[PDB]
Amino acid sequence: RKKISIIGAGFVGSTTAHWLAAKELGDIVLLDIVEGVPQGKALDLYEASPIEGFDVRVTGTNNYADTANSDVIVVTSGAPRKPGMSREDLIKVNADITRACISQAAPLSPNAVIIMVNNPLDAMTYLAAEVSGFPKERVIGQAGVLDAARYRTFIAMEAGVSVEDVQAMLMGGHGDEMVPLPRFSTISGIPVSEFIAPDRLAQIVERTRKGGGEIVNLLKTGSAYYAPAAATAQMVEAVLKDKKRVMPVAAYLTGQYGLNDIYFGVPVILGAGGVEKILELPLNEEEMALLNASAKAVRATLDTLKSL
Amino acid sequence: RKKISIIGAGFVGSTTAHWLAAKELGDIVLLDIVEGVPQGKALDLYEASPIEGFDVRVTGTNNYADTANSDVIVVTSGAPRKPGMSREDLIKVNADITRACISQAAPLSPNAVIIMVNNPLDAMTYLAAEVSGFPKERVIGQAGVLDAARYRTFIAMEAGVSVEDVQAMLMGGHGDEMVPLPRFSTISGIPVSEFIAPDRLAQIVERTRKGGGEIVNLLKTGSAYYAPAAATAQMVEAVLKDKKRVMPVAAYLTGQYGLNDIYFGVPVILGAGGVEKILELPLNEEEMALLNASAKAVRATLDTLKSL
Amino acid sequence: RKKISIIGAGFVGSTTAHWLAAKELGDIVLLDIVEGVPQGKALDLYEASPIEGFDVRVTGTNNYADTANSDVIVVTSGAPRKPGMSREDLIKVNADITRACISQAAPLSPNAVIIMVNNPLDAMTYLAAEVSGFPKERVIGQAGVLDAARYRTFIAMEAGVSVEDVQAMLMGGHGDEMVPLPRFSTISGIPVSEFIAPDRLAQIVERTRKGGGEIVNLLKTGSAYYAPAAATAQMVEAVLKDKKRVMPVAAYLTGQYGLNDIYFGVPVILGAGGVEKILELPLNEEEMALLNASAKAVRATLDTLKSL
Amino acid sequence: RKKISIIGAGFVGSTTAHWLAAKELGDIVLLDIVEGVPQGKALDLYEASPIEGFDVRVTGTNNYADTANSDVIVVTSGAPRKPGMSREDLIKVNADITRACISQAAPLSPNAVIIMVNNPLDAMTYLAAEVSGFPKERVIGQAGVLDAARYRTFIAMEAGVSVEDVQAMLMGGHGDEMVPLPRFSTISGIPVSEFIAPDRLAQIVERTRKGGGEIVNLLKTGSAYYAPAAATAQMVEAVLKDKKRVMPVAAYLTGQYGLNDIYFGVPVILGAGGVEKILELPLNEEEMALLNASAKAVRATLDTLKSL
Ligand SMILES: NC(=O)c1ccc[n+]([C@@H]2O[C@H](COP(=O)([O-])OP(=O)(O)OC[C@H]3O[C@@H](n4cnc5c(N)ncnc54)[C@H](O)[C@@H]3O)[C@@H](O)[C@H]2O)c1
Ligand SMILES: NC(=O)c1ccc[n+]([C@@H]2O[C@H](COP(=O)([O-])OP(=O)(O)OC[C@H]3O[C@@H](n4cnc5c(N)ncnc54)[C@H](O)[C@@H]3O)[C@@H](O)[C@H]2O)c1
Ligand SMILES: NC(=O)c1ccc[n+]([C@@H]2O[C@H](COP(=O)([O-])OP(=O)(O)OC[C@H]3O[C@@H](n4cnc5c(N)ncnc54)[C@H](O)[C@@H]3O)[C@@H](O)[C@H]2O)c1
Ligand SMILES: NC(=O)c1ccc[n+]([C@@H]2O[C@H](COP(=O)([O-])OP(=O)(O)OC[C@H]3O[C@@H](n4cnc5c(N)ncnc54)[C@H](O)[C@@H]3O)[C@@H](O)[C@H]2O)c1
Ligand SMILES: O=C(O)/C=C\C(=O)O
Ligand SMILES: O=C(O)/C=C\C(=O)O
Ligand SMILES: O=C(O)/C=C\C(=O)O
Ligand SMILES: O=C(O)/C=C\C(=O)O
Repeated sequence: RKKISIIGAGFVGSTTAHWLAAKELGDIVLLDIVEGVPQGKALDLYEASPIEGFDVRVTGTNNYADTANSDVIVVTSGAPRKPGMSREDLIKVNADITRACISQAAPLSPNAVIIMVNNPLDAMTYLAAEVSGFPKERVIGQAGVLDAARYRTFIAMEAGVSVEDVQAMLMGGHGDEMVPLPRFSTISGIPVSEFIAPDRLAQIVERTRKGGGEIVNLLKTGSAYYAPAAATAQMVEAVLKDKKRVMPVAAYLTGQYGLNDIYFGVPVILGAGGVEKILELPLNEEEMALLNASAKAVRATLDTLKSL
Repeated sequence: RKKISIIGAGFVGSTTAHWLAAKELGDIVLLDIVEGVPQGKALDLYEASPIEGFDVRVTGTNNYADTANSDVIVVTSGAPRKPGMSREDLIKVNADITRACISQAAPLSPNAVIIMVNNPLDAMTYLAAEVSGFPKERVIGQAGVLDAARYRTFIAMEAGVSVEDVQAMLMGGHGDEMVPLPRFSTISGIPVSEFIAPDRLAQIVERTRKGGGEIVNLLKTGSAYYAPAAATAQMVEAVLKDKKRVMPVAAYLTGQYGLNDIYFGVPVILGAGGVEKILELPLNEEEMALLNASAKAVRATLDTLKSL
Repeated sequence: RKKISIIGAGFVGSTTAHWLAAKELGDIVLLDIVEGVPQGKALDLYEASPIEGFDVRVTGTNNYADTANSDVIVVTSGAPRKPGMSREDLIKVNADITRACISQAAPLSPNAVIIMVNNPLDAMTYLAAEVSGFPKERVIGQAGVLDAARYRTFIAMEAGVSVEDVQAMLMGGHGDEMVPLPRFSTISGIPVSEFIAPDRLAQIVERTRKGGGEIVNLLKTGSAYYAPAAATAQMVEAVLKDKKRVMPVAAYLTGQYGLNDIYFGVPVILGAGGVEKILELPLNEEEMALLNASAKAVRATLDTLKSL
Repeated sequence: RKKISIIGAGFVGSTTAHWLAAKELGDIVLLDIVEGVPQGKALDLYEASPIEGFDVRVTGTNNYADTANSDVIVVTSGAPRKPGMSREDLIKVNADITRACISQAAPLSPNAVIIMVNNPLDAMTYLAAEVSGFPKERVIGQAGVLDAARYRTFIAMEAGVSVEDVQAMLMGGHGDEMVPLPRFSTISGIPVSEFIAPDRLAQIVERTRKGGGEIVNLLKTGSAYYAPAAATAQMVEAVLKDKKRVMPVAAYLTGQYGLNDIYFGVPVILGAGGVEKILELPLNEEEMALLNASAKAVRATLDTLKSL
């Protein structure tokens, strides 16, 4: 069977194990720094297997040796934000955690595809690629799938249609300057502008950018995990099943969109080899302007990163 | 449980029972004019239930009384074409069969949504609405979902991407003058023209229009059933689960696109109440020209219909 | 669509919503007394729908009016236990909570099947039946499905076989005195005693009885929720899809197994009408002695309850 | 991705592809000797993928070279029987077909697990093992899963319970002499004898034995394929996902049940390595007498085979 290791067994990591288990994609290893917690969550989920009918070994551990030879490594060990904070405010604590986790896991699974989740996403993904030394196509960050999912959900709710018929591309860094692309969003191939008024669509674009913060303010003691885990699981599935999915993920740019040496949310074809192709869309002046402002925000986090 | 009756237990009807059973949407009644055949197919499929794990009663019958109080009626009793024929060539034989089936089933399930499949689709759907006297929104024809699925498949194959990320709208009568709409087709919200060259996309549009005939010429003894059944099942699912799907189905027009008193392949929101809304797309001159040529072909079949 | 209301949006409640949404069984209403929490978890789960592909309306609320006319009501509002604590220790606190919830929800959904989860399970289910005034067969408690799932997981691990081929019955109150039944345990119809030696099987039985405590000790801050939620969801599903599942649940007894006027873990047929029939197994002397011991335990908590 | 080759694109073969595609287990290659037929069914099934949402490459062919390096090979190229005919009557025709297929496919996929379906099952599986020269544990026949499924369906119908809670073992050759085992039949761990009276259970056992004939008489033009295909697919799945399923299949015996040098229906653990272990049930006098009768039947066909 395929092997998937999830580093960090908190809200997002455990929920990610849940989505993956139900899919019977492969055996799962939940690792954490806290003793007992990952073992308990993995056993609890494993005990659900006879009810749901999936044959997947789910095991909790505190030892990186158990993650050896994984096909995919998911990183969800970062600290989450609380109300009033930005994802960037977590960069110091999480840079340390990320370096720690990647330095230990990466060497044990040299052929794995690493999927970063820790925030600030784009910067943490860059760090992981550096600490691991893995081919850039095998180190990606999850962010766009979740952001576009929030957008797609708001459209479905607004238009009163099935979430199964809404598609949307969203680019940029996983933050406030995120760039949802209405012009690149459709319902069964039909432009969303044909279903929703411009002013209303504008409010949806804004709600999408502040979507993470909306949940943080509701939960008050933590951030989102159901959709984030689903998004991560979808990317894991893309790799394990070599589905060649077209989705936005933080990938390493070498000139696309006029950007070099940076991890940025861009449309890619994701498969068994990780990022198999970075797509270069014909954005207009307004879109490019928003994208550049996003690339600037991301570069800003990378500059903070290098000063740590 | 919900009840679904499938009139005509041949290739498309039985395959449709298969797709539906696996979804555990409701009990299924397979009716046919031939004795034994529907009973055998329904029992064979029912015996697969312990293996797959679905609890759905699947029963074969030769008596319309068994289809009483169905939530959805699927009609697949028409004769299929052989190599060298057009769907229109079946209108005489199938007009009789359709009238026969609808006159018997419709009265027994007054609250059902009828989904026609018999070819020529648009004309047979018009006939069914007339013979049944049901509210027009509850009498629809399956055709666009299948046509757009063939198109979406060719795009996925051509672009080398996941079929899960391809969306496409296709309009018109279910025939040679069918109108696939490249401008209304995307991959994760991105126009298909960004993935495929115009000349290649043109060949795909053509293959889509002649897609049914392609299979007929390969099988030689019959026509397609796997995709047609999937398409039909998806529409059944849309109604039973009130999913508000946006898909192209033959619906009754009263002025949309400048067309009145005709069943034509158009984009609709499909739910528990059947067609809950007919969408009017801003087609350009070239598209409207193709659509009108299609509306003309359909009107031609309706004129043949009235002379029977 | 069917409507499911979950009272108590904590670990089990929210996780049950997750399992339920993935099955697209109906719209879900997550209610809690803490403001924002349910709204946040519901929105988060909702935003995952475009990724997973399920059309389910998940709404969080602090108002019981929103639960009106539900097909099923799940009660997961009770306080969980902390390490070194027995489920019975929660009786006073959870009796007040359970009473408050049932009294506000029952009147608004008179035709609903109530599934209790709050511990001590058996006594809370009884309290629910008494507060709702509902037909006894429409007020049941989840416990046996979870306990049996743990038991099945253990034997699957021990024997090295698929969890899909392991079934087992388990009876009694949800506590240390529960009674797993090895004699009524099989692997593809074959007695488990053929796969696991008596000594090891005895250990598995003991682990099952202490299974809940095992998780609480590992997590230290709370109790299990992945399997507990999957169990609750399988019961909700049995009801909504009228599957006629044969499973152990807490049902009201009037003489079965020689027990009367008590909610106790017994095998039943679960369907749209709730408990449609209580099965009466031919237990031997060994098993009955265990069952009677468990009954005395449940009776004791019932005595504590009636005296609160 | 995993690769599955189906030799014989008829009713069972094509239907197996359908069940397999829906599970997204791997790419499927449908091979047939008749030109166009496999290509047509494959394309048709492929065109259904955008509707169902599975990324599976289904290719039809008339060239064995395309089956090279498959993980699993399904053999469904045998001629089916017509009413008033026994499965044994197909031995000469199907021996030539089976021989021709195996000799061309085996060499190209030396690491594959071969699953025989052609009737007479037991004798064809033996012939396959002898022609391929493969390890006996990697050449098995489908029969018991189907027979047991029918038996389980009947008891589910009779008892009025979910097909998900019914398990049963069945042994022996795939024919009139097959041996269902009521003693090794349970409903959620409870003996079926507790649900169905002896007289009725005896009728169910008889129906199971004649189950295949029942379908052939109803269809008149061919034999079953929905359950047969689901059975074959569950076995393919057990192998590809290394599930360790406990199921009856035709395996090579070297003394188990006192039988040697014969492929016979026995319970096994099925996983990535094929038959990983043959279970030896403690059968009583009644059961062994039946098993020995069945063994003599299979041996007889084996005698006919070796003398062809
Ligand atoms: N779209 C996205 O990219 C996205 C979405 C949601 C959350 N996130 C981010 O993901 C991270 C996880 O969020 P969460 O809510 O699951 O948090 P959490 O606090 O629930 O879980 C993090 C887990 O990591 C563990 N941990 C800490 N240091 C570790 C180390 N060195 N090694 C192994 N495990 C360690 C903790 O003990 C904890 O169980 C946060 O940084 C959050 O902001 C990103
Ligand atoms: N996209 C579409 O709309 C679409 C796709 C595929 C096929 N079709 C059409 O659907 C029909 C069915 O195709 P098929 O391949 O399943 O054909 P088929 O010949 O396999 O099956 C038709 C079944 O109808 C039964 N039948 C005939 N008269 C009947 C009557 N009066 N009452 C009840 N049953 C009766 C037959 O006995 C037969 O079993 C054809 O007309 C075909 O062209 C439409
Ligand atoms: N029967 C079983 O098999 C089983 C399995 C697991 C847990 N349980 C029990 O289920 C209960 C819930 O466990 P948990 O881990 O989810 O706990 P939790 O503390 O995470 O969640 C309980 C939720 O109830 C809410 N709540 C409290 N009073 C309320 C009221 N009056 N109305 C509405 N909501 C209210 C809280 O605010 C909280 O969100 C516990 O009593 C636990 O012991 C039973
Ligand atoms: N073991 C079971 O439980 C079970 C269940 C059902 C059917 N069967 C048996 O399975 C076989 C297939 O049944 P069916 O209903 O699908 O039959 P079918 O006639 O529909 O299909 C057989 C296919 O094999 C093809 N074929 C013939 N010779 C070939 C060769 N040399 N190479 C490649 N393809 C070749 C045919 O052209 C045809 O498409 C029969 O022998 C039947 O008795 C076994
Ligand atoms: O807002 C957060 O902190 C986490 C969810 C996200 O990254 O969108
Ligand atoms: O071509 C046919 O006759 C049937 C398939 C379709 O209607 O596309
Ligand atoms: O032990 C607990 O408190 C919860 C899980 C269970 O009831 O098994
Ligand atoms: O009876 C037949 O020929 C095929 C079905 C089976 O083998 O059961």
